[PDB]
Amino acid sequence: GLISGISIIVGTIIGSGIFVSPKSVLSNTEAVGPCLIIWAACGVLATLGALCFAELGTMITYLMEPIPAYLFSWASLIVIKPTSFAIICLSFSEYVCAPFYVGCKPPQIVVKCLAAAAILFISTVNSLNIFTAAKLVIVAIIIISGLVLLAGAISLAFYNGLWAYDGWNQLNYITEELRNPYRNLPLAIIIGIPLVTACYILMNVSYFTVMTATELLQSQAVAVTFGDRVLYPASWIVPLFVAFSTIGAAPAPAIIFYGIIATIYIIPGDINSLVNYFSFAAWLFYGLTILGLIVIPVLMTLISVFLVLAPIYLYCVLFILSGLLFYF
Repeated sequence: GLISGISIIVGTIIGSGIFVSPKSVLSNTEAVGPCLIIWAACGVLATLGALCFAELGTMITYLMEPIPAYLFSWASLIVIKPTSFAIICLSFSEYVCAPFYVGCKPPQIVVKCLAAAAILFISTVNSLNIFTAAKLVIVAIIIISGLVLLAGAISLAFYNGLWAYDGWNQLNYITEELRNPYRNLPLAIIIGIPLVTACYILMNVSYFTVMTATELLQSQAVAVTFGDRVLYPASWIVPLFVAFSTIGAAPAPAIIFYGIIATIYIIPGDINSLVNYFSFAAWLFYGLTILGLIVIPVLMTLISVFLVLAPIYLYCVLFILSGLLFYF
């Protein structure tokens, strides 16, 4: 009942963004303490957002909001779904060819063609539970193995930190068929998302006790370097499981259109230039969704407008704010 809903919520939240985010979130904070503080802030922000969506999605059942709705429909077809589809494939590419280049980083040409090949493969397969189980093993191993050896620039940290919390806005869509949403859906979020937040904090401190702060910047795949410095004899299980589960997390005309325009997103943009490109448009419409409810919400709105006006990206406002307004 309740534990099943909690497990389902945890499963759709812990994605392939916990071992890709720290490298980009430490390059902006340049510290360890502020990094964990930003991670906890992102966790509590995702918790509040999911708790608000649990009360906004079960009362109006695009469905939450004319022109704004059209913009959301237009943005979710170019810069939201295809961009997030390319980030998952870029994360899989930078992790399956990382052990091959031990001493030095992999070439940019190799990771792009390998990511493009991964895009065309799953787009063809989809046009015709094992991933979740293997994904939780790495998160459990890194946390457990981390404890046996233990005892402007502020807006980009939120963008990279909130990418790990991907799926907090679609929780009420797959949780209204379990039990009564009276005191079960808001209860499974107020203790389910913070449980992932504490899980992410316990996973981030496992990196700082093995490798120092300066080694995290020059490491594209932070999990493959943690797998050889702790589990030296068995070091191939980390880059294999996180890659076998990443490819799983990633309608014939809809899949083809989502795989064609996603290939042109990895050519001029790296894995870091796309997280701040997707989280910009995503949180822009998230703030409009919270603002639509008002017209927790007093804080969700004041923190969402700051996450958008602080970086102001130039190649994004002419696609979501100019592309459809000429069509409408």
